[PDB]
Amino acid sequence: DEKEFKRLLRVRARLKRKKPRFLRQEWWRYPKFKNDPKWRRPKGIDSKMRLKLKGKPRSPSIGWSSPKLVRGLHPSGYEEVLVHNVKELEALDPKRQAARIAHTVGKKKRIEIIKRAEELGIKVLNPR
Amino acid sequence: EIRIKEIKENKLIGRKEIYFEIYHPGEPTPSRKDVKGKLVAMLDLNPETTVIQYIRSYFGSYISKGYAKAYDSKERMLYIEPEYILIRDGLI
Amino acid sequence: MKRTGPTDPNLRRLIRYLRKKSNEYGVKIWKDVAWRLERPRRQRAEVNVSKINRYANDGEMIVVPGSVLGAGKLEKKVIVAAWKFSETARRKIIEAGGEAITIEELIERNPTGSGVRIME
Amino acid sequence: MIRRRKKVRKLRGSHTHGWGCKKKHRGGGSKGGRGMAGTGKRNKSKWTWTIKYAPDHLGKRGFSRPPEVQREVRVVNLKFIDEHLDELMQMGIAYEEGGKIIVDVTQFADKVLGTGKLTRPLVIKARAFSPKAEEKIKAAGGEAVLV
RNA sequence: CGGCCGCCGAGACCCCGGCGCACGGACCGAUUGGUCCGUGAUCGGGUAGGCGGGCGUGCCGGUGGCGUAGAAGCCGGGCC
RNA sequence: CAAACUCCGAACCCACCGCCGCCGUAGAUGGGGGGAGUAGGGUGGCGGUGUAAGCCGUCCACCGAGAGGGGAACAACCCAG
RNA sequence: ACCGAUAGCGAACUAGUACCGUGAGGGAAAGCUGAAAAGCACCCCGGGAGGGGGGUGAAAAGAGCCUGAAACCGGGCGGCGAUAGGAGGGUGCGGCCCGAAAGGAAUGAGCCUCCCCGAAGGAAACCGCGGCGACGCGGGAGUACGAGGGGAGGGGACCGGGGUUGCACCGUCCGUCUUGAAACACGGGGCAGGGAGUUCGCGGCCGUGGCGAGGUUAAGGGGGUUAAGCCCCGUAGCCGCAGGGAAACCGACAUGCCCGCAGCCGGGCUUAUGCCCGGUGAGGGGCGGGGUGCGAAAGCGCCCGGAGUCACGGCCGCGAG
RNA sequence: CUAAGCCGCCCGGUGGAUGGCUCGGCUCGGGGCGCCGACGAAGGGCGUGGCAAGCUGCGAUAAGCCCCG
Repeated sequence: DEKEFKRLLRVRARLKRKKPRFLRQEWWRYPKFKNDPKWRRPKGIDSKMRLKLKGKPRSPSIGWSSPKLVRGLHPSGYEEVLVHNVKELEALDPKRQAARIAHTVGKKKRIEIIKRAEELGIKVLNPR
Repeated sequence: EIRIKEIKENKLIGRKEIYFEIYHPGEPTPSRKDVKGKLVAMLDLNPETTVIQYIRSYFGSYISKGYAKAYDSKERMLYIEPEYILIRDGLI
Repeated sequence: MKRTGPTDPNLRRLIRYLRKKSNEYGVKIWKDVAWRLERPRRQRAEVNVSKINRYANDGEMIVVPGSVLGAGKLEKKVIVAAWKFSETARRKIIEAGGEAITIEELIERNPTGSGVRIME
Repeated sequence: MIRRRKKVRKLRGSHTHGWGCKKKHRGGGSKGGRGMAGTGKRNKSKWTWTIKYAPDHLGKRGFSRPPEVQREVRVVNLKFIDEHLDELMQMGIAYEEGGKIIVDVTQFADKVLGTGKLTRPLVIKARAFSPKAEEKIKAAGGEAVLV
C-alpha cells in the first residue's frame, strides 16, 4: 500500500533524525579517537556509560532499528543498486529501483551508462 | 505482482525458460500452485506442459526470484525434466 | 551446539514434501516421519531385517525414517520404504518377496498412509 | 560437512577468554599439581576425584601369565553358522557331501558356542563344543562331529 | 499535635506507532536458512560465564567485473 | 531464681493426604551428555560473644551484578526494576 | 593457500659492518626522482647559504627527489573572547557563519489559512445544592482540546545537515584488584606502526557425511602428469561382532510375558481444527529366563534379544615453553 | 575593526605512517653434489686501480698473465 509506504517512510525519517551518533566513550578527549570516530562497548567495572547513567552518551540497542518495510531504502524511497556497466544497469526495475554508478567507473563508460539509463527510464542517483 | 525479466527460447531442447520476480510486500512467499496459475493465465501457457523450476526468497526482501520452464510437449517434459520435479509439480 | 539439520538437499526436499503432503491429506504420519528424519544424524534410526521380520506381518507397509541394515533373516513379504538400504538388506528383502522402495514411492503408492507402520 | 570458526574469534574482545578472574589460568598451581599429581598417594588435592571417578588407580591386583604360553581359543556360534553358511559355501568351508550337508569349522574356529537357534540340520566338525550347542544341534537333528 | 481540601511530581501504570526475542502455523530455498500470519498481564537491566547471528583484514580454488576518459592510498563532506 | 531445671506450654516450623490456585502434550516432574564461573563478600533483622566498636553464624530482602525518581550530597533507606 | 622493509635470516644496502667491553663475548640503523638527466642555460639581489624571475618535463616528481597520514608548529578565515566554577560531556533550542555535488525540493521548501476523523486522557463561563473552610457534587459534558491519520487553498526557495557559542537542567575521567574508586589505592605527555589461546600426541563429547555385522587403511607399489596435484591397488594392523574371572578356565533370549508414547485402525461429539473411548502398538520401561565370579546352597556383582567403524569441523581435559 | 587564549576548516613547515613495487628472506616432496691439507689447508695480516676511500676480486706478473673451445 502506497499510503502505508509513505507513513513508514515518514516514521523512519523522524526516527533517524532523533537517533544520536553512537560513539566510543571519551572519543573527544584524544586525537587517536577523534580521528577515528567509531563505537565500542564500554566494559570497565566503573564505566558510567556501561552503567547507563543519565547525563552520559547512550548505547546502541535493537529498538533503534528502522521499520521492516522501508529498511535500507534510499531517502527518495527507491532501492539502490550498485552498477558497474550497461549489462548490470539494464537488469534494474525502473519502477522501484535506482542505479548508483560505482565510484571506480571511468567517464567513458559512465557516459554510456547514463545514456542507456536515460533511454530506459531508470533513475540515477549520481549522474556524473 | 509478477514481472518477467527474461524469456528465452531453446529450440535444441524445445522449451521457453522464464525468469521473473514476484513483488509481495507484507505477504508470505506465494505458493507454487498460485504462481503457476498466475503465470499460465498471463503468458498463455499450457498448464500440463510447464513446471516451476524454483522460487527463492532472499533475506529481508519482499521480491522473490522465480524460474520456470514451459516445454513444447509432454514427450519433451518426460524426456528432460526428472522424476522428483515431476512429482513435486504434480504433472505425472 | 545448534542442530544444523540434514545437509543433503534431497533429504531436505523430502522433508518439505512430507510436511506438504501431510497438510494436503490431513494425516499425521508424514509429519511424524519428517521430524523423525530431522532428528540429529548421530541418533538417526537404524533398523535390521531381523526386527522387520519379528514385528511385521505378510503384505504390510513399513516405513523406516533412516537406514535399513541386513543383519539377520527375513521371511515375510513386506513393502519396506526407507531413506537408505544396505545392499544385503535390499537383496534379502527382494529374495523374501517384498519391495525395497523410497519414501517418495511409498507416498505415491499410498498417499493417505493408511496401514503403514513406522519402525525405528 | 559443517565447518565452524574457532571460539577465539568470538573471544577476541572478551579480555579474559572465559577464564574468570585475571588471576586464574597461571600454571601448575592453578591445576593443583602437574599431570596425575595429587591423586592420593602423598598429595590429596584430587583425592575426592580419585575415590569417585578413578577407582583402583592406586594399588596392585592379580598377576598375568606371559604371552608366550597364552593360547587363543577361537569361538563361533550356531547363530553365526546358520546366518553365514552361504558365505561358508562361497569360501568352501562347508559343502554338501551326498545327502547331509557338512561344515568344517576347523578353518576358523576351535570351539563352537551355543548362542542362538539352528533350524535346518547340518553336521559340523569341530574340536571343542558346548553342552548347549550339543543339545540344540541334536534337537534340530544335525550332528556334531568331535574332530 | 489531632484532621481535612486542592495541586505538583518518574523510564512506574494506561494508549498509539516501530524493533527484536520465545513458542506455534502456512508458504517457499540445491549446506546452518528466507517471507508472512497468531500468542506474549504471565518476553526486553546485568558482572563471572554459556549459546546464536552478523561486521572487518591478508592469501588460495572458482564465478562476475572495474581501471591512464585515472587503481590502491590519503583529506573534507552526503546517504544507508 | 535458672543457657547447661521442667508438673505445663504458644506463635511457628516440618512430614504426609484431599481440595482451591498456578505450571504442563507449544512437553512440566524426571533422566543423559557438553562447557563453565564461584572457595575474601557487604548492608540490613535475629542469636552467641564483647564496655563498645567489632568478631562469629543465621534470614535472602537490597548493593555486589541494577537504570530512572527522592532522602543536600549516600552501596545498603523510600518509590521503582 | 609463507613475509613484503618495525615484516622476512641479525644483515634486500660498502652486515656479522659501524660501534661496546681488558677479556671471554655482545652487536645496530640504513630500499624507491623521472619514459628520458631532459639534473634548471640566462637576468636581478645577497659576503655566502640561498631568494625572486625565466626554462625542462604529461606531471617538480628538484636530487633535503613515488604517495606524504597522525602528533606538533606558523599564518589566513568562521565563532567565542578581560564579573565568572567544574572530569571539559548529555537533552532541547536560540545568536553568528558555511551550505555546488553526493540528501529532499519549482512535478514545489520553510511558511500562512481552512475543513474531516481521532486512542489513553480531558477543562471552563453559567445555572442548582452540600460544607464554618480550603472546596465538593448534578447539568454543561465525555463538550472545547487531544498523539497521530487525511484533504483543500495561498506563496515561491529553502529545509535536512555542519563549525562555534549562549541559556535552562543534569553529569565527580579511563583501565584494574577490591565488600566498597572521583579517591590522599595502582597503571594513565601526545601520535604512528608492532603486540598475546598456537602445534602435536592421547582421551571425552557434540554437528554432518560415507559404508554397515562389518568399518577402515598404514608403510609401500603401479598408471599418468611440467609438477608433490589426479586414478587404481595395498588386510599388515586397529576397533566391533561375548561376556565373567587374579588365574586355570568356563561360556549366554535371532523375543516367553506385562505396561505403554508417537503412528495406524473402529466408534461418539465437535462447522472445522480438536477432544474422548476401545484395539494394535516400532522405539521406551518392567518381569521371566540364561553365561560367568564368589558360595554347601539360596542369593548378589557384571554381562546377554546384532550397531559399529571411518572422515571433516568444533568444545574441553592431560603433557609438552 | 578587543590583547592573550580556546575549538573547527584551509594553506605551509616538521615528521615519515599508509599504499604500490622487490635482484632479498623463510619453508619444502623430488633430483643433483658432497671432503681440503707438509706438492703447505682453512682462517687472518699487509699490499694491489691514472684519478681509489669501503665492499668485491687478485698477490710485487697483484679488479690481473698464457693456451684450445
